[PDB]
Amino acid sequence: LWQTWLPNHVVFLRLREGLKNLLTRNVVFGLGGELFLWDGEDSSFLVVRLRGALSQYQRLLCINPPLFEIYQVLLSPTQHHVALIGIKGLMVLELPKRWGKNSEFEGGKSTVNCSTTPVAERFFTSSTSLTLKHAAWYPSEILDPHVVLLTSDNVIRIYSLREPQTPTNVIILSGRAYTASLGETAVAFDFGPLAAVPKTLFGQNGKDEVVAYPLYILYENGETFLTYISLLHSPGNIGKLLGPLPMHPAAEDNYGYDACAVLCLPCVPNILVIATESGMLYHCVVLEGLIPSLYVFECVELELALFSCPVKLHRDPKCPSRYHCTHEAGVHSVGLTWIHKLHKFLGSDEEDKDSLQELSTEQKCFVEHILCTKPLRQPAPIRGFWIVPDILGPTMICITSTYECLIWP
Amino acid sequence: MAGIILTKVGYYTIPSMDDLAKITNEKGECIVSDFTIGRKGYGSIYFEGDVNLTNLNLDDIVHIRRKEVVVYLDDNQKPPVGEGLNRKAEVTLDGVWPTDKTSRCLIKSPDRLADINYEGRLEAVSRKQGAQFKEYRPETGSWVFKVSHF
Amino acid sequence: MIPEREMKDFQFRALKKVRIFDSPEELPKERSSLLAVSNKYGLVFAGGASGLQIFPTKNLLIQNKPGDDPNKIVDKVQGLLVPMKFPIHHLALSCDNLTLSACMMSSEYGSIIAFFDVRTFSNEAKQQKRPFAYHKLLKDAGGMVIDMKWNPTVPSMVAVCLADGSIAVLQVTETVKVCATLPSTVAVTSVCWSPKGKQLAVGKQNGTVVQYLPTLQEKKVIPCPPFYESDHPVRVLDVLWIGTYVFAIVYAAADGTLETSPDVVMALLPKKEEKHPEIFVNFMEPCYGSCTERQHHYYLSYIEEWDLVLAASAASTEVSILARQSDQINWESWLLEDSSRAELPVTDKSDDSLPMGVVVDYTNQVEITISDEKTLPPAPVLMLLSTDGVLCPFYMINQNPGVKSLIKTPERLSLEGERQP
Repeated sequence: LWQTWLPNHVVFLRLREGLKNLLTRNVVFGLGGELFLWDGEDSSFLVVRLRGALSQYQRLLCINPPLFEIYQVLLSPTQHHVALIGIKGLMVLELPKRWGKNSEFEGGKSTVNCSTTPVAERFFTSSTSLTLKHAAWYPSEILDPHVVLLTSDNVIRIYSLREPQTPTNVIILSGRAYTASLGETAVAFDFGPLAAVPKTLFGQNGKDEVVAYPLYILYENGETFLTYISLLHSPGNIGKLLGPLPMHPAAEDNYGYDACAVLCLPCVPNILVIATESGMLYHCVVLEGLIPSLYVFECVELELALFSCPVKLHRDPKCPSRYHCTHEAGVHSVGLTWIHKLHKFLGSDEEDKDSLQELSTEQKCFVEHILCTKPLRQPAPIRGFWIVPDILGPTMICITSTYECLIWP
Repeated sequence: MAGIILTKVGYYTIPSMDDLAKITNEKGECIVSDFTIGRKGYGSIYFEGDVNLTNLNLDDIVHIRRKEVVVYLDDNQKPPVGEGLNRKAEVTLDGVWPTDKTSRCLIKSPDRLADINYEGRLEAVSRKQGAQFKEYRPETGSWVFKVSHF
Repeated sequence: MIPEREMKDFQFRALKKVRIFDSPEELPKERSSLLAVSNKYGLVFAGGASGLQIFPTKNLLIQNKPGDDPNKIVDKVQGLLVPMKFPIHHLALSCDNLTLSACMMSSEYGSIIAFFDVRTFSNEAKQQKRPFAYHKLLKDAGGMVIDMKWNPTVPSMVAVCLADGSIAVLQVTETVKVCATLPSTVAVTSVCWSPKGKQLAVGKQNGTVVQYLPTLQEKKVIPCPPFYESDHPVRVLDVLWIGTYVFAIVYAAADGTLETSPDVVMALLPKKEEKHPEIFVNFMEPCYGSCTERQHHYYLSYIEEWDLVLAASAASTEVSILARQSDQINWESWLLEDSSRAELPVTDKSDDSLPMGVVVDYTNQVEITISDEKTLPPAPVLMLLSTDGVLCPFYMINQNPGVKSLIKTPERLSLEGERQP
């Protein structure tokens, strides 16, 4: 079983020896029965076959490598492309084809060249100080791959791989100056699940229902915005941005500032997880309004479940009610056992808020510190996190700052 | 006027533009100590010590907005540190209040601002930009902070 | 002092004056540039408050016959009117001659640049000639285009400078991409591409000329000439980049005053392998200013084969020439004979008409009929659009020794590749 021998595979020795020679890091992703590990020093992927030896791996080389550091790697919805995400750029790698009885890339050659294409290359060279804050794929598994980029200019741009230098859609959310509104800028976003929406939502007609995905956008000051995206029917310049979503109930501390991460759990009504650098996790029910609102069902303080570090949120492939949190102290698992009690009809009127409040007094989420990376001297964040989905029990892979491969359970 | 240009509505100087004219000497040089330039209702910039305002286009150099201020629009047309208006200064921005995430109203109550320690938030917002927080006045939302230069 | 020279081997020879637009009620005051010319295809583009007008160039050119009053204005000539909802202050053409930019100010909406595909003008099946792309400068008053220039070698590339001091480099293909911008605090007053089109030179309010790569990364500063004092501070009004180390630069009073008159200054620059200072020569007011009511503006252009510069000015009824000397380094004013000059006419109400646009045609194929008996080969034609709405064409006869004919035969415009709205 790979859960036993994977921590001893030579790829981790290779990566570890590469150390001796900001975005949160995730240098690993899984596909099929294979694990992909980004080797920054060689600008290539190390591919280990988990299903079907400690020295065997394939190296997937970038024909044209990125010169900026890769912080995160992200497999596309159709699983034919990988986004190579850095602070100073984004590059998309096309995976090669497989063949042979073992379904190895290009028949099991030790080394395979992969085509790459830079994205939005103009914006990162023209404006030297322009940085990438967050990136993800448009969730569709049917359309051409589209990447979604949030840059430090507080603008979101969508690019087709067919025209990687020209946005298909722009979302203006609205440093030379001294400013007090330093937190009125987006730090992250996340797509919600597929939804059918009236075509009238995008200005067209027919009373017909079209595919769209809700896009939730998080400001540093904790404010949240919402817009629905349809690559076919959305306008080139999207202006129907809803928010800031009112956050209920009123909190004495106004839910603070310094929000750093957002996650939309795949449920209806949508539920947002908002994380802060201080370790606060807010679980927010999105209540339908035309502006929806948020009901903070509960809050979790990770500082108590063990703190001024960036927090990264991960969905669970099996259960919409569970997610995971990675930080300098390790990994927390959070189970929202109350998700299944919320019905699809919920609304934003007063009686619904009172029912949610009453329900929150008899329901609590389950939080567990499953992996501890705390040192003996300076704590270091993990470099990789992946949940291998097996129906017989999810296996979690966590790559430490020194490229140790921790496996849980 | 002997050199200085300031015409944008709402802007002013202490001493006034008229006073600066009379301060100009025989050879046409306007040197003043503790000079202030402000925009009524939005903020002001206090320059302690002597500064040479001779032939400065304050309309093009100084920009005061709500919760924001700019001095010299681009770095190329900026003098070195210590010369011109690119020097130590005390900035005051008015109408600086946080927004209630529930009601979406501005929080102006001193007790409410002490509850959420908005003062400590402004101290952090100052350091992150290379400034030193000095004080905050709730009644007018006046955020005062010192900058080493612009 | 200012070098000058009676030139008997150059004359401007007037063709009939042709009315394009109706005379305005008031004198147009603002900086404007309203003539463009396709020398590839033989079209002229004229704009005003009142629409855009396109002509085959040869239709605008009519020679005086003996007997005719050389001062009589032809009333109209056949061309195409493209209605425009707002007045135009700037027109320009890309170096492939397929994109016309038209700049408009709307009191309601502020400024917009319309971009026309030049084939659409030839497309008989389009009753309405629409632009295929707009670019909206969020700005209202400060959004007036005050200088705008297409790249001489990159057809998709254009440089645009606005009243507020901001600047942008645009890429216009089937749509409009902003490639580079610099904010208003940079204080740009004017703009001009290098000859090969590899850099952009921008004039500035502070009196300097900064060179830039098209990405707007700064490359070289030309300082404000030493002869200007601190208590007479100036700004680049216009700039022409002639050779790598050679420029014409026009200075005007920093403060906007119209009363002081601009100085045309020739500047020779040192090289990396020299530690010489910059040589400036003040030729001052070569286009003599009769008018202090209009926004200053020198229309400058270089004719390499003749090694000279044509100059016109919004405050002057006269076109002037600055030639390079046999010397090959220095410049001199050409002083031409009384009946061989290029001057805008007096309006019928007895006021002076002044320039709004200036271009040169090189597609003219007709020979100059001199006497009954004498005929000279075709020459380039200088064309001025006046504040009175009259077009003023003049053959430029350069009889200096060794000058090769500059005439270039025009081509037919094929609708292939026309961009659509």
